[PDB]
Amino acid sequence: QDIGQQAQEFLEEFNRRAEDISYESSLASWNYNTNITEENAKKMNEAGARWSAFYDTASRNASKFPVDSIEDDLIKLQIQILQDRGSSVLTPEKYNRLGTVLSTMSTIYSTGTVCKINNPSECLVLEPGLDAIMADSTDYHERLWAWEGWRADVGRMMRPLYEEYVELENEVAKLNGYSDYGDYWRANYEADFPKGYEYKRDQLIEDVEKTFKQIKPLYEQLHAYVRHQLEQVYGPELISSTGCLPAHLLGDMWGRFWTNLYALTVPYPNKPNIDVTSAMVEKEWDANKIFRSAEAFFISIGLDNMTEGFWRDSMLTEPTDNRKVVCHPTAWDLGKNDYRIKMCTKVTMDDFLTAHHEMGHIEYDMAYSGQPYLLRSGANEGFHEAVGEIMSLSAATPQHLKSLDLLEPTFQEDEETEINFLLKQALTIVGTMPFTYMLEKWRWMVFSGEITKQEWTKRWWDMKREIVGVVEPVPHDETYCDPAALFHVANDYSFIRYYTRTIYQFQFQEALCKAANHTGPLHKCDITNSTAAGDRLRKLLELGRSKPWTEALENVTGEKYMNAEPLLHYFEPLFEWLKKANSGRFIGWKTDWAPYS
Amino acid sequence: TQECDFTPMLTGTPPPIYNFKRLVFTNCNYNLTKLLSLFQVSEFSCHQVSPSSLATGCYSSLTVDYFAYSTDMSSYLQPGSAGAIVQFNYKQDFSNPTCRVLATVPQNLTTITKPSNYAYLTECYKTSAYGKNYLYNAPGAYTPCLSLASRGFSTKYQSHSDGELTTTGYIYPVTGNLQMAFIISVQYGTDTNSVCPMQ
Ligand SMILES: *[C@@H]1O[C@H](CO)[C@@H](O[C@@H]2O[C@H](CO)[C@@H](O)[C@H](O)[C@H]2NC(C)=O)[C@H](O)[C@H]1NC(C)=O
Ligand SMILES: *[C@@H]1O[C@H](CO)[C@@H](O[C@@H]2O[C@H](CO)[C@@H](O)[C@H](O)[C@H]2NC(C)=O)[C@H](O)[C@H]1NC(C)=O
Ligand SMILES: *[C@@H]1O[C@H](CO)[C@@H](O[C@@H]2O[C@H](CO)[C@@H](O)[C@H](O)[C@H]2NC(C)=O)[C@H](O)[C@H]1NC(C)=O
Ligand SMILES: *[C@@H]1O[C@H](CO)[C@@H](O[C@@H]2O[C@H](CO)[C@@H](O)[C@H](O)[C@H]2NC(C)=O)[C@H](O)[C@H]1NC(C)=O
Ligand SMILES: *[C@@H]1O[C@H](CO)[C@@H](O[C@@H]2O[C@H](CO)[C@@H](O)[C@H](O)[C@H]2NC(C)=O)[C@H](O)[C@H]1NC(C)=O
Ligand SMILES: *[C@@H]1O[C@H](CO)[C@@H](O)[C@H](O)[C@H]1NC(C)=O
Repeated sequence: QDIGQQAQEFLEEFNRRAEDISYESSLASWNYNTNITEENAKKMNEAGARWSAFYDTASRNASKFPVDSIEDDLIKLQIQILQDRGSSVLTPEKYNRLGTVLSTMSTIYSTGTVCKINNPSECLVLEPGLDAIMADSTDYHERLWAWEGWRADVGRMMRPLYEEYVELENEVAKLNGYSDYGDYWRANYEADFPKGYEYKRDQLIEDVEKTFKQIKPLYEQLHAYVRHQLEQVYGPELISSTGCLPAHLLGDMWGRFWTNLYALTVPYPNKPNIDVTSAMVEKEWDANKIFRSAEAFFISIGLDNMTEGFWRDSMLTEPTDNRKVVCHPTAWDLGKNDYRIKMCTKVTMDDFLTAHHEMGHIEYDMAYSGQPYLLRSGANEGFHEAVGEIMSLSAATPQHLKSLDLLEPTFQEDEETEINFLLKQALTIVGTMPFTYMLEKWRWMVFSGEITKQEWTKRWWDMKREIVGVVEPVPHDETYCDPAALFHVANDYSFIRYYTRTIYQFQFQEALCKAANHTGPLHKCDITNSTAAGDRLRKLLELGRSKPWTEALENVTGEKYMNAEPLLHYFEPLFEWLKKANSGRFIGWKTDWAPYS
Repeated sequence: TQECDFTPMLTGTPPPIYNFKRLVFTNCNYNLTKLLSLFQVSEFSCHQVSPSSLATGCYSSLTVDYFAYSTDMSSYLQPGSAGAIVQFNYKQDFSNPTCRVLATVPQNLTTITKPSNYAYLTECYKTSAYGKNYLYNAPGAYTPCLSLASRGFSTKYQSHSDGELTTTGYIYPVTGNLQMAFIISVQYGTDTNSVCPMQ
């Protein structure tokens, strides 16, 4: 019956019936996340357990048409998404074993305490107990106690549980046609569509390693200035001048973001940053003028207005009833034309540069709403947060803030306070690029069998001195599981979608600040009142997953691959300032000195 | 000649915006100051005609549409605001002299009864395997999903599929007094002008 036509019939019936079931299963979650109770907790589960049965029936139906006969494009791009079964390919008892392991690891990570040697009755949880010791303190031994305690308490319990999860998820991803569980995660970046826009799974491994060698003459200048500023605080006997940084002195439990080192490594500590929170609270900005002035931005660059029910259905402030909401900003797309934002807004310049983020999410969600059901997302996993973060880059410049009278009109842009801003940006952006590359490389190598079971703790600290440039303060052996002390490793989350979206939101901004006729440095660009840079952003937002990400990137930028040259064009004055400041210092490190010896 | 009485505008329940009722009058003596004295007029935005010289001209046809419409969403009926109103419910004709009134119906008007909710439509499309095919409105015409939406909406975003087409409603309750909307449009005659005012 001309198998493409049977696939067209099946996809038409699925698109008809899959809209009333996916709206109930999202309204039952909106009615829980803003009104946390027990009856809502029951309704959310009993309405989200019909959608999973319907979707699994759809997947078992769709695993009947062989995709080497369907000669269309959007009727072959949907059968291949519906044939991606997932964990439900296992035997009916190994699935319960996998659920047991994957829930036990999450509970072990969640209920994690460290009890001190002075008073053993006094114990501290991670949030909010240990992430004030490991974010405020400048004491060596206290930070070493917290770091070694968290590692020795949540690594020895998660080492024998991370060795069954590897064996089961190398079977889940082996009964689906992939080679290991690294390929099952890397196959979000695949494309075998029309011509010249083909991307293999195994090109991502070399594209990431090709982009990192461009961001590593700048990280070696950052990790020769941060090291000097730490030497000026802790002392020359604890921190060397040609070795790596010890791991616990990074302003974080895992050393992911270096943002808490800004109190120590600030270039000019007499010139303060711009803060309009006093000017917002002394001009009577409520929690609704923020969202109505973050909409005159999108209507000025050329995008859409919000809907009519968005203003009466959303939760734009924390309620004063007996509702106990969870205060964490999310932007919902519930289904049949309603878009809602949940956020507990207060008057600061941190809920002002989050209204633009959460509105850039639903301005993406409002644009691909003609695409069927499965083709409604970003082109890969890093596209949906790269367009939410090119709005916060232009909603914070000292010209967009000066056009709203949140700044004094006789401003002077204060030459030192652009290096004081670029360093605060760099400690967050370039500080995490070796970490999200090294952790994902270690995971891809232990999933495919390139790192055997007897050398996980050895190869982790062998790679953390060659990539990140961070040494360990305590000798570790093969009973620890130091990677599993992170949230995204214990809760089974992919982690390259934070590396391949710090690269996309400078390829986006270098194109949108070329279309808006901007002559100057890139870190003070402004897509405001510019419809030419909103008519080519709308060519990207319109697609969904109907086009592969290479073509959707060529339509905006002009080059269908990743590139780190716009990141180095953003951090261009900081690099020239750092090369003057690091005059006569050893750029780089030698991986042989250790603080324990 | 005779009276074009506005009795169907002043009785029953005014319908929602998609199912708007039309009251084209001809060959009578009219008095719009009789009509607009009964309401609390909140807007008189006109196009290619003036509100002072509308009430006494001689024309050939006189078209009045009316529906129940809250006056807080008065920025969605304006031209050049491509929302969910002018795309699916009602798109005003502009190639003719027209006006637009938004009233605030008083409680001393006892003959007009009150509905339970305001309502409009958020989408009206035609499903397939390649996605949604939207059916936008034509200027001055009803929506193509009219026979589908005439079953009643009970909750927000309740849809109604029938074969090809698929419409979707949205309701919200009425607070205070009732508010309507009158889209009055005329046409200048060429041979006989029978729509001349009451003097
Ligand atoms: C939060 O959820 C609770 C569920 O326990 C809601 O309580 C019920 O709400 C429905 C909604 O119409 C009422 O019909 C029931 O009579 C309520 N039952 C009880 C025991 O309260 C509660 O209303 C919700 N809160 C909000 C603000 O929506
Ligand atoms: C999966 O395919 C089966 C057919 O093998 C579908 O089952 C039919 O569903 C229709 C619904 O209108 C019934 O009228 C038929 O009697 C069913 N036939 C059988 C043999 O069960 C099923 O609906 C499909 N499911 C999805 C999600 O597409
Ligand atoms: C975007 O455009 C608007 C309108 O052209 C600018 O707002 C005007 O700015 C001038 C500056 O001299 C004021 O005199 C006007 O009163 C403003 N009008 C309004 C309606 O606000 C706005 O400054 C532009 N934004 C940027 C960043 O250039
Ligand atoms: C048209 O309807 C009005 C409704 O009030 C009639 O009443 C006159 O309205 C004007 C409005 O400014 C007043 O100045 C007059 O005092 C009103 N007159 C009376 C007797 O109430 C008006 O008479 C009607 N027009 C005709 C020609 O009958
Ligand atoms: C988005 O909403 C704004 C509401 O402020 C719309 O702006 C109005 O546009 C009309 C068009 O002629 C003007 O007559 C109004 O004066 C504008 N309002 C204000 C307060 O100035 C805007 O048109 C809407 N945009 C879209 C695409 O719907
Ligand atoms: C209706 O009119 C009478 C007399 O003019 C007045 O007393 C009464 O208050 C009016 N009703 C309302 C609701 O204002």
